Amino acid sequence: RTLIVTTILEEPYVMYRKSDKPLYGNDRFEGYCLDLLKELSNILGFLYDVKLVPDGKYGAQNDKGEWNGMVKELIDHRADLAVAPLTITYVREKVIDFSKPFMTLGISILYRKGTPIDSADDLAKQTKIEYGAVRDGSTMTFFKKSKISTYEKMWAFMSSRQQSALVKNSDEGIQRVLTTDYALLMESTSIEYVTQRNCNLTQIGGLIDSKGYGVGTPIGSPYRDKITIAILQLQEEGKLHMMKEKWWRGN
Amino acid sequence: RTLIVTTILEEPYVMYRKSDKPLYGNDRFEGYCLDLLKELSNILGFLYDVKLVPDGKYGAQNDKGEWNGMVKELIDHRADLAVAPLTITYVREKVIDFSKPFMTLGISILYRKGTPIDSADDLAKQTKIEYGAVRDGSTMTFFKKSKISTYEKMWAFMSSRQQSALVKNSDEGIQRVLTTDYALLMESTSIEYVTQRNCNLTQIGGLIDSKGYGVGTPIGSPYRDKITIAILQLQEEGKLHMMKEKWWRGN
Ligand SMILES: Cc1cn(C[C@H](N)C(=O)O)c(=O)n(Cc2ccsc2C(=O)O)c1=O
Ligand SMILES: Cc1cn(C[C@H](N)C(=O)O)c(=O)n(Cc2ccsc2C(=O)O)c1=O
Ligand SMILES: [Br-]
Repeated sequence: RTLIVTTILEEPYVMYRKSDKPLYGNDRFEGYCLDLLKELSNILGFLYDVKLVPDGKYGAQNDKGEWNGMVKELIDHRADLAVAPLTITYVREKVIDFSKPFMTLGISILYRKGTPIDSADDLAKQTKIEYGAVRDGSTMTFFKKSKISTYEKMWAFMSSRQQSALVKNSDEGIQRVLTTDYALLMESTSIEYVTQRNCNLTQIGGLIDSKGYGVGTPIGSPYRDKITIAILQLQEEGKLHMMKEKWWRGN
Repeated sequence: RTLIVTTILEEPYVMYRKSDKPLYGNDRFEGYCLDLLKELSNILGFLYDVKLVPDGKYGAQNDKGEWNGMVKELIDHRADLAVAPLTITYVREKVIDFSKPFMTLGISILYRKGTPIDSADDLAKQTKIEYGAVRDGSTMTFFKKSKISTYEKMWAFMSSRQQSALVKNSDEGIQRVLTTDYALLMESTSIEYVTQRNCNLTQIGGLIDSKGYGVGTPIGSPYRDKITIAILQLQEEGKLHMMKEKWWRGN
């Protein structure tokens, strides 16, 4: 069985290689997730074929309980594995299985260096410095659903200054940080990626929530536990660390 | 079925309550893991009986491939679950199953506030400041097995200054930090716990490795996936955050 692997274009996890060389199949891609998949394929001994998810989505549910994205590919048995920056969540675990996480992360703060600011509590109580998140993204939703008083304050501040504090995407938010007095709340993984490439920018404080990216499989898949095993081996042998450094390290 | 839960005395996860009131069974204990277990017991609907592991050990293997600690309790079917600060590792996954992690952590640096020191790379290249770990503990072993050049340098420095840099236990190491020019490499969870209670001490840099604590079960247990589900619900609903703050927050 050649395993069909669903994934999604997302830098630096999955990208088309910058080459016009005759590269076919899996060879057309590169990135953290491609390196992970090679390691998994060597530990477990499976052949695989990478297929980008046709609708370009991660996976969310509608009211009929209909799914889309990589999640739907697994539900329909069109893919055997999903290897992507795909968050392990309660709702998704209802319909697919996940390996244990190959990467842990959480919401954090992107801001300029040299400022007395040290946490979200420092941002919350003031207003001279604007702070927000990408509109309708995982980070905005966390704040909106939060019942922790300090994040409740941060939300009301975002949603009131709605038109200005909530950016359209990460690019815009990053632009806003460099060009004005603004702090972007985003996934720690993304922040590390930007800070490595922008010496004017830095991460503020620690992690605001916690979640992991895991390899998705259909419910009952005999590969899920094997992939957890392989992930633990890679972590313990320092290979996940080097794979992250390979793709994250900047100039 | 009343589930038998193995666990281990370890502050602030599991402690005897400071009371001479007539408390029996599970009521004799308190701590993060007791609160987690109550939440799990309410989400899943199970009765349980907490039993401290008789040999007081987490779980390690000997040459005959014989295990001890909470791991051995699960292997022998004397316990249905292990709920403790028990790290999910490749070797243990060979003999027991684990839920996904309820807490993520990694090795980090405990040091005084106000010093220009910002990471392990800052410690590695110098020698005016001693730095080490608890002798024969998980953190020492990581450095000893490491193939990352910068941690290879940190190890040779520890193992040469062996008699002085490698402390006997966390208490001693913490004492060494407060009373001399020394930095202790220890689990981030433990560091946060100390820093909350010692305003003279602080965490340096980020996480050096990554691992999680999970609930252990025998291989094949029908409770493992249910516990992962409950854990994700608790995380997403901010309950793991509040349980951690309850036990970690200092004066
Ligand atoms: C790499 C990556 C994947 N994903 C998809 C997400 N992990 C998922 O599984 O649906 C994501 O939401 N963000 C964060 C994000 C993207 C647009 S807004 C936003 C946020 O953090 O709010 C990412 O950075
Ligand atoms: C709470 C806790 C559990 N454990 C046990 C460990 N999680 C295990 O699963 O065996 C541990 O090794 N440390 C760290 C530790 C203890 C003595 S030395 C040391 C270290 O970090 O080297 C802890 O702080
Ligand atoms: Br799992």
